[PDB]
Amino acid sequence: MMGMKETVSNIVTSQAEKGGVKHVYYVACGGSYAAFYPAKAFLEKEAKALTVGLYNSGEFINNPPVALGENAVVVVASHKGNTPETIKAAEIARQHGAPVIGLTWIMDSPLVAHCDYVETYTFGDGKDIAGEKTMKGLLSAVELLQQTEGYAHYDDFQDGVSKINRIVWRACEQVAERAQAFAQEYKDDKVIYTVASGAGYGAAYLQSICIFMEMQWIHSACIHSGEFFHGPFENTPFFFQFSEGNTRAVDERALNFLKKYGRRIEVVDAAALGLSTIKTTVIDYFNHSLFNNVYPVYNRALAEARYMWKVEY
Amino acid sequence: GMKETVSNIVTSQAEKGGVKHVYYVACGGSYAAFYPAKAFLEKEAKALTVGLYNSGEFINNPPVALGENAVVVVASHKGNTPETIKAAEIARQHGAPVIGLTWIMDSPLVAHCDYVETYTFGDGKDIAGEKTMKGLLSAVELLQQTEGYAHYDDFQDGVSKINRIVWRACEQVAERAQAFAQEYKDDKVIYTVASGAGYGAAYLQSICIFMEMQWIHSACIHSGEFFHGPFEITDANTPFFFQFSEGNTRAVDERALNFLKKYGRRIEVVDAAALGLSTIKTTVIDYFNHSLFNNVYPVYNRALAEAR
Repeated sequence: MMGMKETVSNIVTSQAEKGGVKHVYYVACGGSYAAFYPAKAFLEKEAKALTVGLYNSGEFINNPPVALGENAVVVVASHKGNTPETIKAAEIARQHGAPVIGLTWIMDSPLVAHCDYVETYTFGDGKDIAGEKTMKGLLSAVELLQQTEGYAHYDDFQDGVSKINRIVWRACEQVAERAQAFAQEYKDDKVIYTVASGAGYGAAYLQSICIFMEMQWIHSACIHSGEFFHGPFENTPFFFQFSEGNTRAVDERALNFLKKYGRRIEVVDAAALGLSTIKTTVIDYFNHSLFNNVYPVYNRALAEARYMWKVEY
Repeated sequence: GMKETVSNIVTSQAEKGGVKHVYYVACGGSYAAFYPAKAFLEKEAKALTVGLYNSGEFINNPPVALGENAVVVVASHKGNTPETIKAAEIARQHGAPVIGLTWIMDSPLVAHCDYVETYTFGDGKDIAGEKTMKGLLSAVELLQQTEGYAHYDDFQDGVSKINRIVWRACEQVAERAQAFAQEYKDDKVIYTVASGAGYGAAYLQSICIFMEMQWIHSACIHSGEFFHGPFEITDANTPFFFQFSEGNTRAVDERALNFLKKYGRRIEVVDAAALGLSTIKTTVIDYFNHSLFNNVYPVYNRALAEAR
């Protein structure tokens, strides 16, 4: 909704006399780091005069970019608003004169004292996807772009935000039966690989981790689809995220390659889960929200079918 | 010279609005070889953008900034990788000058680029001129010849020292690598740990342990991401190959190393500080971790293949 739009115009206004916004930095740890992958992929694809950088909090605070200053905006995210590195990150940005936006569920958290602006997001079961953390990240990018250089697909993006909640809740319904089978076939497999490309790749990275948290044997690789174009194919099975949008052809090629070597593949296809009502101008950017919110159906069924590391959302 | 190549590009593009975007595009080994170039531009540049792309992702979803104000650096060892050739074609179609990096000067790749730079390869190679260092030199020249780079001479000092550093280092670790090869011949997986500009070296060493061991392709673990659990500490008792870097991310590495010791894990520590990297000035030392680690691992990996 209207929070991000207003935050960003505040920033645009405030920095206009100092040469404007030229750099965006997404800084987080844990699951928040993966969840900003769509925003980076957006600005890399769509911007001509905005740099984007995606940083682990620890990297950021020990090795801040030279361009960190009054022409930069820093978006940080911490679920509980208590992540020391992320807090320092916000601190270091303010010391350099960069406006900071914080994403948190907790408005009273220590993080809030170190951000010029705070945006919150929906969370938990039956959340409205349109306002989820990943979507606020992306909306920061789309507004920063819209309000500095213009974004030709702004309306199509809002259309997409208006459709994604219903798409996602219907899709969780649609995969319940299949989720059952899935957990039958895979409950004994010790390791599983995930495969993805494009703006949704972060969601497959997180799925890799949910798996390791379940198996507790070896942290799986998350493999980029583009590694399955050519032989040689260098019995672990594959959880395949089949994207909609401009990297669908990369994924299709990879799936065909995996089929040819007779591998075991669980395919989750955005095209078959209702994502295709979102226009092709912007659909790239909604794979994450889809996959990230459908993989729980599969994970719960995997857990029902047979070291406690508390993850950072 | 990468210097003359970049000079020629800055010349040709000045009328078109100049160079504002750098794209590194490759697959596999080549992709991770460009990680330091990415880290360098992200750290040091104020005007230039930098993007590191898998070839198949680049040709299927090219950025709208691909254009007359972009320079594309592709790399293909043999110069035949179709996706990498396609990437060069797509860039040329958009008016982006292309620099090709290849070992084979006639290869097909050369025909699809505006400029071709080669690098040293194989046993007995000069590290100053290897693939990663040519990647980095493209970035240092692109920065220096558009915006100015404050530490250009310190970097060139660095380049003049790195070869001797690596050769000495590889002789220095030879004994310990023998030992190590005993203790580790019976583990189908070992993890790698790293951070900062030389993280690509750890990614490549993960591929090389998958190459040698072949059981499971295991995570390359960004040092930062242990205190944001889960942490890869389970019954499997997977050992750790630890890259202890010098420069701005040494502190992140040290904190990761301490963590693993608290879980009494089995850790082979390769420390840049004990391998002589510190003659390079601290202003540029971050960018030479990769060339050190990428070239010391073979000593260990060769002695693993030995005791097997």
